[PDB]
Amino acid sequence: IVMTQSPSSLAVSAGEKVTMSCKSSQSLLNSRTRKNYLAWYQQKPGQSPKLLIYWASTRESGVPDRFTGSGSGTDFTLTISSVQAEDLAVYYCKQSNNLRTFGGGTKLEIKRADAAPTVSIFPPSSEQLTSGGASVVCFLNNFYPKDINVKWKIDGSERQNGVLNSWTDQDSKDSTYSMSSTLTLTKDEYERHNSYTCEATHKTSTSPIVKSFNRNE
Amino acid sequence: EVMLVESGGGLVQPGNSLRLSCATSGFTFTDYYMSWVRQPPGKALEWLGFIRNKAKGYTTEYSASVKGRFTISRDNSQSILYLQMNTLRAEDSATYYCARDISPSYGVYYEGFAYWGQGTLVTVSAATTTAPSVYPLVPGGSSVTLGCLVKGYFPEPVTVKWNYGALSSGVRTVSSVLQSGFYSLSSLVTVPSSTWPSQTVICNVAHPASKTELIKRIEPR
Ligand SMILES: N[C@@H]1[C@@H](O)[C@H](OP(=O)(O)O)[C@@H](CO[C@]2(C(=O)O)C[C@@H](O[C@]3(C(=O)O)C[C@@H](O)[C@@H](O)[C@@H]([C@H](O)CO)O3)[C@@H](O)[C@@H]([C@H](O)CO)O2)O[C@H]1O
Ligand SMILES: [Mg+2]
Repeated sequence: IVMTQSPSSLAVSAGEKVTMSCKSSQSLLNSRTRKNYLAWYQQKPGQSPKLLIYWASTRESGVPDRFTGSGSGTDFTLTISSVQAEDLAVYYCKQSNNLRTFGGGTKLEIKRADAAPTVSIFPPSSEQLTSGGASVVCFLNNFYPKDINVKWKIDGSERQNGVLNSWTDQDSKDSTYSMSSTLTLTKDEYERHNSYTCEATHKTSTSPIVKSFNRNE
Repeated sequence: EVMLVESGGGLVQPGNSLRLSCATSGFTFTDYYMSWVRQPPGKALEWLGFIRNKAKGYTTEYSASVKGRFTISRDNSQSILYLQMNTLRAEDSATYYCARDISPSYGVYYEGFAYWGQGTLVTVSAATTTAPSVYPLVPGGSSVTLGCLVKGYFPEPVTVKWNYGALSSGVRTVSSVLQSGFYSLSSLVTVPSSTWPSQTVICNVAHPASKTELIKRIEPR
């Protein structure tokens, strides 16, 4: 049996209603038991899937009644009356009438008020320099939306090679993002210059937030 | 307390085989079907197959994609489920879960996986297993942000804990990036400037692949 979910992902503000669809190539209604063999699983980042709904509409022990499973045959829907910060997760449907098949899943993301990041810069550590390494890290903390830009400057000149960016998942508490921009150098490249600047540009402002440090310190 | 614990994950060379085990307890093992589920990084869950309960004679079934390549079995005396993975390729790189399936023959019966294991990551690569280097992130206000830069490890994953798990608030761990065959990531925590360096701040970086843990005390400059 072929399972398909929709949407692939969507974002709604806290307190809003939400709807996800699950479709199967064959009917999941078992004429013998007269139940639909379809379950809904919740999977938060870095965690194992948790059972929420089974038999299409029965809520598992402990699951809040904000979650409601509906549908029959080949058409099914998971509904969240009011979504909150805990709901950050991917939702999978699973047929179990003929073996088992998981859907593609629906990633639920949360919209929230825009927030400016708190920007910190970190000069290379002594132990890394000792091994001939030189990583410069610029950390942008608790911002929204996710899209955000960092310009690296060395002694006034922009730098693009040796830079890597990485975001956290949407925070489970306040739904914000954080990201690090690392400039990786050799101990010798690093010691050829003094001024190290990272500039964070976010929708919250025209003027970029700037953090700097001099290697002569 | 029902418990499922997968084991045996790690690095496996392309073409080779691997056997995963799923230790269980807290329930009548032989009463339950047992299923294996895998999930490639950033991808959807995939049911691989199951083995039925004692009443059904422990008969096995597998998804179309793994037929003749993955095998399931169970030690009913030790309540341990197994997964035999043969001739692995990079597409097999994923997190592998064991889940308690149905028990239609005795007790409460309902369609759904009530319990899962924490899962174990399997990654198929010809690369080298190398433990990570852990470097401190410290400033050059009322609060201070510290962190730990983790570089040059393979394969995934690494877990980072602060003060051995006692420091859990204000922690931010960014996704890992792959460059030149090696992964890196940074975990940071924000604390009141009155807490550090007046008190102790440490990060514990665990790299399951090399069975290696690293502690890194955050000292002032
Ligand atoms: N078409 C027959 C039915 O007549 C018969 O029901 P009955 O005893 O009330 O007359 C079912 C019996 O169902 C079971 C049982 O012991 O109740 C359970 C079946 O379970 C699985 C399976 O093992 O493959 C797993 C389950 O999650 C679900 O997938 C069902 C599937 O929908 C059933 O069609 O299958 C299974 O173990 C069966 C045996 O195959 C019986 O032959 O017994 O069986 C139908 O074939
Ligand atoms: Mg069979």
